[PDB]
Parts: sequence; structure tokens; C-alpha cells
Amino acid sequence: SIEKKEEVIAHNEVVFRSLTQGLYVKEVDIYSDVVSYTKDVDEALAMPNTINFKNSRKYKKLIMNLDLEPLNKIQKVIYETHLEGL
Amino acid sequence: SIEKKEEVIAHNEVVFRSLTQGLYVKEVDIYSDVVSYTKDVDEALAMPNTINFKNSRLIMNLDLEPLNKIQKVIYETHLEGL
Amino acid sequence: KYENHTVTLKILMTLRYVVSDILKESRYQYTKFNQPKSKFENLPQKLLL
Amino acid sequence: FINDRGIKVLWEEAYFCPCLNPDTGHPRVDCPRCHGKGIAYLPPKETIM
Amino acid sequence: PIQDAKPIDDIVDIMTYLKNGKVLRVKQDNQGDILVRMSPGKHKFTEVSRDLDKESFYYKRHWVLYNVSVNSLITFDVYLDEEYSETTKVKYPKDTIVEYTREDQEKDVAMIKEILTDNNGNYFYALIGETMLFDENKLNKVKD
Amino acid sequence: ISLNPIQDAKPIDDIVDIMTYLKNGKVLRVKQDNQGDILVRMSPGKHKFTEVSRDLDKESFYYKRHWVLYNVSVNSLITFDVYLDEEYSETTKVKYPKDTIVEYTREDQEKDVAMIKEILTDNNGNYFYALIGETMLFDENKLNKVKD
Amino acid sequence: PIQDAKPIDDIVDIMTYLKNGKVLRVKQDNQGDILVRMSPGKHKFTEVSRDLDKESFYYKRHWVLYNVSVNSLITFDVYLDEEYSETTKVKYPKDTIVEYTREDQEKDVAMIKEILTDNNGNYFYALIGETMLFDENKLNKVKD
Ligand SMILES: [Zn+2]
Repeated sequence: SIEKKEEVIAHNEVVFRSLTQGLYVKEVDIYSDVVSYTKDVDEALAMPNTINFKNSRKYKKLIMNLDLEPLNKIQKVIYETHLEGL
Repeated sequence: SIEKKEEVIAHNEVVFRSLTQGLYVKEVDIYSDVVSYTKDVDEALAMPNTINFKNSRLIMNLDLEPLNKIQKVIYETHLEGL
Repeated sequence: KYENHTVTLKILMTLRYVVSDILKESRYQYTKFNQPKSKFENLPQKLLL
Repeated sequence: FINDRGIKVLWEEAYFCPCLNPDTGHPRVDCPRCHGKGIAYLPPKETIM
Repeated sequence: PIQDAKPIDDIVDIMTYLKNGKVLRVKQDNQGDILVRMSPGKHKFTEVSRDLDKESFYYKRHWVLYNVSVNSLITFDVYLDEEYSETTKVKYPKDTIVEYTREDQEKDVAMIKEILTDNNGNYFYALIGETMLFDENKLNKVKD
Repeated sequence: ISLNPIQDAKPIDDIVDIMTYLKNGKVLRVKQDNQGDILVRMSPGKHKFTEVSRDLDKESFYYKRHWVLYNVSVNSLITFDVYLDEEYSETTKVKYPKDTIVEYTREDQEKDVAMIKEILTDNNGNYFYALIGETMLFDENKLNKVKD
Repeated sequence: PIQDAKPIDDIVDIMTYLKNGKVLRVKQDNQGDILVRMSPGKHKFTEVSRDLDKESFYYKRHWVLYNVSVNSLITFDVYLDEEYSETTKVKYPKDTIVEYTREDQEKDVAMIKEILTDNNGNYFYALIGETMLFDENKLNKVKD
């Protein structure tokens, strides 16, 4: 018996994976081309994607790159209340 | 999909509800008999759901439905592919 | 060729203004002559840019 | 001349609201007569100005 | 052949598509491409957006009012946005002025109107006022 | 002994038909709430563009309508009720037009509400009104229009 | 039937009630209801109050002067305040425009003037220019 359910979003950012290598980007150069890779979601390069930051410019040359696979990362907390009788 | 998840139980407690009105207990008297009732499920008077507490005083009133209450908070992350 | 150099320029740019305060904001007239009925019209404002 | 050049306007006189606290000499935050201002007003009157 | 472009000829069709609510894409000369739209709800009015890229989880189109003129619609090229292909990878686009030698080895100027290709990417061009095809090498871009 | 019914000018409600008439080149007539009543035309010949004029009358041999280019707006057409020139005219400026709801005095000294469904004028210019729920025709002086 | 409304027809009666000093209630169009009164004491002048609710230990009416015009009185609806019922719970009030089908299944517009009810709350309406009753379902509200 679920009584109350609330869903909350902690973070919302975009992470880019290479189709071939399967790694995540961690760093880029002056031209925004990749300098490094990392196989860790927590350390990967991130573009903020909360509502105020949509339609960015900093990573246009990155997004257009076909080898890269953008991924929308979302972190959530949900609260579930229960009643179990006597 | 789910990349990482964990469930932790913040609280386990016993809550008191009137059998007639259905309003939960908000405040009580000197001997834990009710003086105020409230409709709120969560603001209701609550106590830990542990055996020792029961031996330390459900006991006091008859228009009394001693209910158990549990809280689940869940931390999860997703990687939603394109 | 100009990796480590100081470059100086003279440039032309288009003119632009923004409104800092409104002076003599609203001016009015009940125009009635040669009209079916009375009409209200807003005369020019003055702007401090 | 005044009616010719003027603009139609509503005019209401002003008077201190009874709600003023006698000790602090300052008004209640919200009452029907004045909505926090220390001064009340009378019924409107029509005028050209 | 390639069908990257499907221009609309009749404005009546454009209005009909607008009544259907589908987004349009209108070209501009030496200026940014624009998208056009009809507003939903009780009040119907034209809206515009300078955002070209596709709607996404990281990219949302921004719409605002404007008093668009039919003169731009009737004259400029118009397309259905979703059906549009960003580019056709050829040396000289359509309506591009080139200099070519006619069949009698006399040189004339022309503008290009054709899209044909083999399966390897070799392209051919047919010139306005002409019938046969011309290669990428044969044509020469006419400088402004 | 009266003139045949006189038709009211129908405002065009849908944009699609208005553009269709405009593409054919049939003249439109737009009323602007703020400024004026104007005609709209798409230019003849191959040099296509929209044109606007304020010469509000039939093209008499001694009245040449003059046109100037203007960037007409879509929203202007939508918000402002528009007519076809061939209908909108001084031929009828009836006080209560067709489909108007009015309050009319009945024989029983009761004021009932009814809609005008047909309009015709006698030779003297008095407009005869046909009303829903009534057989005979009604006169302008007898009627009352309730607004809002 | 219900007697929630007892409008006054003659202004002479209104003045007579005002001389008696009883409070009035005057309706307004798209505006707040108002109460009117004659001042007591040596000087007799009209007073008004925007307070509608009944006098109580927690609620006191506020009265002020005003130069009321007879034109409002003679035109607008007027009632004795204490005799007034706040509302009559029906779908379409009186003087509300509706569309109805006449006896010959031809549709005409009308405004409502009737108050009849059984003891269960089922209501019936008689239209201006009409005799028989019309149900809540039969009538259709005419949009402004
Ligand atoms: Zn006050």
C-alpha cells in the first residue's frame, strides 16, 4: 500500500560517449576537440542542462561530431510513504 | 536504464488514529490521552516502532487504532540513451 | 605572423541608445472637430537616452 | 478654458484613517478603508483638470 | 538523383500547411535561416523562431510574435522543416552562376538547375537554358 | 410594392479563402480599428507583391484607384474583419443587419427577443425586417437593440 | 415556486421606504452590489455602504455620503435589503439569453422570466414571448 509518492530531481546534465571507444569525454582542447577520455560517469565531462541553461553554445563543435553520442543524465530522489495496519 | 540505486529507511514509527473520526493524533494530555486531532498523516503524533518502547508505554485509549508507519527514500540514477 | 604583438585599430560602429528616463511622458488632446464623436489621442513623448 | 484644455479625472479627498494605533501613532497593516497606507480616502468625485 | 529539396510553389498551400500547424523553414539572402509557425489557442497569430536545430532534451525552440509579411513568403523559398535536408554536398549549388563552353566551343554564362548522382557520389549539372549535363570540372564559378 | 431583399456584406472569417481570393487577384477591403478602411490587392503582372490603396469607391471612369506597395501582415488579416469589395458598399448601411438579435414589441404589450433573418426596403427606403417566430415584417422604429 | 426576489417598480415607493429609513439594495452591471440609506438626524442626505453582509458582533456596516442620482434608482433593480435572498440556485438566471426550439421544431432565441420548482429541486423555465415551460436541458445558454 503506497500512500504518498513524491519525485525530485537533483541534477540534470548531458554526458557524451564515443560510439567506437565507448568511453566518456573528460577534457577538450582550445578548439573543443577531445583531449582525454574516461570510463567513469562521475568524472565525465558535463554540460549543465537545468532549465535555465538550455540552448547552450560552448559545445556546438562537440555535439555536431558524429562519433559522439550525447546522453541525458538525470539524478532523482523519490519519497514513498507506507501504512501497514496494526 | 538504472546505473546505480540504493534504498535507505529513514524512520520506522507507530502512529495513532481515531477509530470514529479517522483523524490522527496531534496532541495529547498528561497521560497521552488525546486532546487534539489532525487530518495530516505525517504530522500525526508518532513514536519509534521498537519493542522496548512498547514495554515503556496503544496502552492508554480505546478509540485508538495504533498504526505502523515507515518512510522509504530512494536514490537512483539513469542513463537514458538517445 | 602576429603571435606576440600589439594590434591597434580604428573602427566605425552603428549608433545605439537606451531609455534612462522618460521626460514629459504623456500629453493629451480631446480631438472632436470633424469627428463622429470625441476621441482621445496621445501626443509625442520626450525621451532622455 | 479649463474644461477645454483639461482631461477628465476622478478626485477623492484624503483623511487619516481611524485605524491608527493611538500609542505608536501608526496604522494597521490591512483594513478596508486603507490597505496599509496611513491615510484613508473619501468617495470619488468627477472633475476636469 | 537526390530529393533534398521540396520547395513549395503556391502560397495557398503554405497557408493550408500553416492552418495544419506544421512548422515552416524560410530562407534568407545573406542572413540567417528562420522558422515560422501559427500560434495555438484562442488567438491565431504568426510566430517565429531563430532556432533551427531539432527539438531535443538539451535544445528547446524559442517562439515569439511577429508581423510577418506575405511578400517574404511569396518570394523566398519555403520548405517543411522536418522534411528539409541541411545541405546537398556539391561544388556549385542550384541557382549558382557558372561559365561554360557551348557545343560549338563558344563560352556562355549560365546558372545551374539539376541534382543527379551515381551511387559513388559523382555529380552532374544541367544549366539553365541547356539540356545536356556538365561535370564539376567543366563548369567554372562566376565571381561576383 | 417594395424593393427586393438587399444582402448584407459577409465578413470573411477563414484566412485560407482570403488568400485564395487574393491569389486570384480579387480585391479585398480591410477595416483597421485604429487608422482607416483600406483596400488590398496583389500586384498584376509577374512582379508579384501586395498593394494597398485608400481610394474607397467603385472604379469609375473618372475615379482611378491608385496603388502603393505595402508589407501587409498576416495578423492584420486575422484580427481585422475583412470584406470583398464587390459586396461592401453604401448600397446598404442598415442599422440592424442580418443575424442581429433585437428586442421587439409584440401585440400583447410584451417585449420579446428575436433575430433578423431577412431584410428588404420599400421604395421610400424604410427597411422591413423578418423575425424568427413571427410571420409579418417589422419596422426599424418599432425595434430595440439590446447591447451586452 | 420561490419568492427570492421582490423588485420595486415605482420610485415613489422607494422614496417612501427611504423616508421610513429602511435600507435598500441596488444591483449593478459587472460591478459590486451596493446598499443605500437616508441619513438620520437634523440633516437628511443619502448615504451608501459597500458592506453587504448582515450586521453582527464581528461585522459593522460603514456608511458615507454620496450624491446619488435618481437615474440609477429608476433604472437598476432595487430591493429591501433584509428581504433579499442572496441567490436562486438555477442554471440560467432570469433575464438570461438562451436558444430554444419552438413548437414547430424551429429554433429561436429568448430570455428567461419564471421561477417554478417542485419540492425536490427540479426547475422549469418560461421564456419571454412564450407560454409553456422549458426544462434545464432543453434551453441552451447563448454566448455573448
Ligand atoms: Zn485604516
